[PDB]
Amino acid sequence: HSSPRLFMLSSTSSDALRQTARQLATWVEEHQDCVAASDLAYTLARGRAHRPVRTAVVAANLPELVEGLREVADGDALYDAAVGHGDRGPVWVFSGQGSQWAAMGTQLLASEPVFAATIAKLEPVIAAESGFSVTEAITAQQTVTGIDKVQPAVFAVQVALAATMEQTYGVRPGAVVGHSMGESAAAVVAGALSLEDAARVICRRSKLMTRIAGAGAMGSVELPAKQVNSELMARGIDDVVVSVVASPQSTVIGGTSDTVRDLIARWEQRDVMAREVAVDVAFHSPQVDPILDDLAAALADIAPMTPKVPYYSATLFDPREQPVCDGAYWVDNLRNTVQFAAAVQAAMEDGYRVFAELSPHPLLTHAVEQTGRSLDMSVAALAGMRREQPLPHGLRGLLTELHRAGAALDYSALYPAGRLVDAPLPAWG
Repeated sequence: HSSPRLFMLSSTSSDALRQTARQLATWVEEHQDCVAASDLAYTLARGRAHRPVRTAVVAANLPELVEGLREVADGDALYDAAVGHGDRGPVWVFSGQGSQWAAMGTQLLASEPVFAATIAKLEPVIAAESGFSVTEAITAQQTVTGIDKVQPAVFAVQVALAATMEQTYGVRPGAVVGHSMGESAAAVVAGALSLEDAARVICRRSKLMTRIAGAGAMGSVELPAKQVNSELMARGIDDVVVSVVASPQSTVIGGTSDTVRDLIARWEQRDVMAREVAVDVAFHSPQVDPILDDLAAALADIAPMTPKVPYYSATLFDPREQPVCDGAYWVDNLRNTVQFAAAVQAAMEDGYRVFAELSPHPLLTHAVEQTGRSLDMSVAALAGMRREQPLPHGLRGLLTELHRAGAALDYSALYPAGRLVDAPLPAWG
């Protein structure tokens, strides 16, 4: 009962939120000997209709909360308004490779039991399929390397993050969007594949890709894909193609190593933001053609299911179409262009405004923001975790940011029981 709690506080403006903080601090200070911290936290979260401008104060005791509330009330912070209306859940974004960092899973294995349980389920599957310990990989002092180790390790973090958010924090996703290998975690979370079949997909596909390691390169350019394709055709280039369409202004090309690096050098000379992407294989190009028949054969036993959650496909030519996640889908997922911008745009057109990337480090937050900006919409693109970020209280911070942003969530998961206290009710203004 003397453990730190999250006290939610909301209003219609930053000034009104400070007035509510001051009014609450005066009340808590006067009634601290009568009110239990658990009851007041329960009342603020489940007994109040959350207003547009939100915040939360963390405190282990009522005098600590009066300090935090008075700190808010005295300050001059600008509290951003929620972009969601609490009607739709968050859209989980599952990015590709490149998010991995050394001992990325250590703090979450200790602080989040559902993260540890999910990693325990995957441990024997990844061991049987890829021949390594995923727990050793995500807790080692050196970052996981080798496509056959990276993909199962990043997928394992992605799925353990989503299970923790739903099981511990009562956050059911409104929709899922995957990018490249991110689609295996998107399929588990959407109910299209079982945890095990999705692990099999990511294990098998990464083992086959080791055969073509070193063949080709990739590059990111801040130009729309129609423009990039026009330039490739104009220059007579057939060895480099558009591999990813990330945003209405961003494109990833892939193909032979020299031509990709030549194009990046040329774009930078025209003051166009261009960067080589660190890759062993040039995916979503003809470089992956040799291993596609073997992949189809490896995934012939994978059992797809009808998605239970809206699944915005970056593989299909219509993201609103619901995937049949069979072996053919995973072959197309590796070979076809990642139509990530089209998938994000479809979700935004359908009303989703809160996006959270469940990955070891954010790779597609800027892409999501760029699509929102193009549609003239106010969206939130959150990061589930960041490289070397302390997580002493697990994912409680991400829950707070989802709440502040206006994502629909089950408040009875974080505040399961308590008493409605006669705490002040600020006027409607």
